Amino acid sequence: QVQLRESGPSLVKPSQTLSLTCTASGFSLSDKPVGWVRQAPGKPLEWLGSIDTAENTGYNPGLKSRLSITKDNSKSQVSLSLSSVTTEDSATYYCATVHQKTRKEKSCPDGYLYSSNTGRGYDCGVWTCRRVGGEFCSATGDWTSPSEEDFYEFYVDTWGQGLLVTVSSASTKGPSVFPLAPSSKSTSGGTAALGCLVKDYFPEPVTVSWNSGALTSGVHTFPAVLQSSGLYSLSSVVTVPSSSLGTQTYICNVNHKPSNTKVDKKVEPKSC
Amino acid sequence: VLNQPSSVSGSLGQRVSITCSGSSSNVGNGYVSWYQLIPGSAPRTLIYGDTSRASGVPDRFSGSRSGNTATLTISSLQAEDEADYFCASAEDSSSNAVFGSGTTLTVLGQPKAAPSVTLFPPSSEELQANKATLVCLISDFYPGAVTVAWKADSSPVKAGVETTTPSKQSNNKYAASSYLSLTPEQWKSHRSYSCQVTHEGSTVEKTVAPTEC
Repeated sequence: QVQLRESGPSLVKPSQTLSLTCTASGFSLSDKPVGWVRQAPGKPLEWLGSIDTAENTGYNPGLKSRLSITKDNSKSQVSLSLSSVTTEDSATYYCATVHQKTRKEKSCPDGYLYSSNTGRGYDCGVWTCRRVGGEFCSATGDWTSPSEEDFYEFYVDTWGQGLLVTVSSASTKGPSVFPLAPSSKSTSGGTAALGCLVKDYFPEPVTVSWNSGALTSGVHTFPAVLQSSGLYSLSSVVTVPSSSLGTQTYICNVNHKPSNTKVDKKVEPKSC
Repeated sequence: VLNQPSSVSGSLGQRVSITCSGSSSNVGNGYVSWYQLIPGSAPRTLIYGDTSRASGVPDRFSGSRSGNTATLTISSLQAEDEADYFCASAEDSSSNAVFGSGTTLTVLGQPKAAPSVTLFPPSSEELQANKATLVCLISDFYPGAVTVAWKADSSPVKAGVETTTPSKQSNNKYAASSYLSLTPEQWKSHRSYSCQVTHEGSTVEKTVAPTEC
């Protein structure tokens, strides 16, 4: 199966050169062309560049003076470099297999078709663009010569997972995980909601699971808020049976890869 | 950038269309692609070559092109189709891709639901760290438009409030969260704090008190 995994820093200082690596799986880089696409917060998808089987590279024009893309077929990797980054370069970056193909075809205008026969079927001999319905072989308004045209084919085949890159002069900060334990008045009948508050981390993302992924019923990791301090805060909640509170232990597994941090916080019940 | 509608809406089981307008040098060249972006998942290629269905894509998705305007048509609109949709085309080169401005698709007809609101007071650990955060989680509601207000005792409080934008859960209902950041002294002074969630005219208010545990 074809997979592409992005790797690199989650945080880059302004003016530095963001460098990312794409590990390919399930195909040879000497077979499929590989390109990069990014999306900024609230912005549309933006093309970056691509490298083909013949090592020829093609970039977004507006960014060409800052982009460099290289390939290693042996290590099966594709590297992207974007220089002089700013906060506008904070985005999600994907690598992907792309289809690119130029078609040096011949073309006739609209209402004309490549033929050697009039509308009635009289054989003119020579092949050329003839007007549909026309009855003369050499009348001025009944033929024209084929014009050579290039038709470009592009699309994105299989997408990678996507790496969130944040450009900022602020430094990394690990999260602080606090419990959100349900009191006796907080329950909802046979079920209760309990969670984890992941406070003050930078940069994004943070993912939260429950009981090492074994507890999936009702799990929802909320979006993060950006506080005025520049740090993020996040909450995760899970629905558990109210009868099990005090018996079954519940632990939230917070992961913050930008700081290489993993926190397993045990949410113990409130005594009220 | 290929002009797309900013946001469109359709009904379940119905048919919806999304336009993609450009010029003679891109969409006019005759090779438009369509991609579906679901919040969380990776981008998914839906259509290539104006009309060709991508591998694994259901027949409900269709692609067409008229002149400088491509169109993605989704028939039998399902609930899992709520996503952003982008068009793309080459331009004067097979390596110079231009994408569209994107269209957010909203699926209508799903059942309405009043929000379940849970208000967590500051944990003992956080208070021991000289911090206080009131957390207000809002789950299982539709449509996805709520408004949160905070009450200190019975007066309205606005400073230190941070609220997320509603986002869909795994059960396809919307969820949101609100935070009130207080110093332990502020948490101890007033007698109670309240989170008011307004959804379709209804107002569900939860309340926590520092006198309790």
